[PDB]
Amino acid sequence: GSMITPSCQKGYFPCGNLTKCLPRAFHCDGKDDCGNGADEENCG
Ligand SMILES: [Ca+2]
Repeated sequence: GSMITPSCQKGYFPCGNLTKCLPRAFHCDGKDDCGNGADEENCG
């Protein structure tokens, strides 16, 4: 049993597993926003 949850609010979202939070505009901007390989998703 493993039910992990995020640690961010509003349009912002947690950097996958990291403790970083990206803006809502991150949604398909043009390039990486996090740097770990998580925010890249949600854009193909
Ligand atoms: Ca991105």
